[PDB]
Amino acid sequence: KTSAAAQLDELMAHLT
Amino acid sequence: HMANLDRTDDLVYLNVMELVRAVLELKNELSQLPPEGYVVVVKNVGLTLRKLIGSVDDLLPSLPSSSRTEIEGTQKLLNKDLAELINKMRLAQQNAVTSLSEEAKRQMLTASHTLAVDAKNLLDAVDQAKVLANLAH
Repeated sequence: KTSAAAQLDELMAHLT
Repeated sequence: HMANLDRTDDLVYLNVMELVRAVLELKNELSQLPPEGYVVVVKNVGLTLRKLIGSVDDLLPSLPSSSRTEIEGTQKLLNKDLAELINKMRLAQQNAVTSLSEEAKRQMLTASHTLAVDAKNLLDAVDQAKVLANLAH
C-alpha cells in the first residue's frame, strides 16, 4: 500500500 | 508526431476519464438530488479516484525516477480535493433544511470541478512520464 492509497482509504472510510 | 496517444490499454487514461465523467454526473444531477443522495454521488466520485490512484501506483515503478515525486504530489492533491468535496457534502447535508443549503451545494460543485481539473493534470503528468521513459529506452 502506498501513502496516497492509504490516505484515500481513510477518506472513503468516513463515507461508508 | 503530435498525434494523440493510443489509449487502447491505457488504464490511467480510462480511470481519469471515468473520474471526470463521475464529476459531470454529480454536477448534472445535484440540483434535483434529495439530501440522502449526496453521499451517493460523492462516494462514486471517490470510488473512481480510488481506482485512478491504484492504476497510477502500479505504473509508477516503470516511469522515470525524476517523474515519480511530482506524480505522487498530484495524487496527494487529488486526495486533498476529495477531502474538500466530502467536507462540502457534509455541510450540504447539515444544511439540507436551512438557508445555507444553496451555498453549500454551490461549494460542492466548485470542489468537484477542481477535482476533475486536477485529474486531467495527473493525466498530463503521466503522459509526459511515459514519453520521457521512451526516451531513456
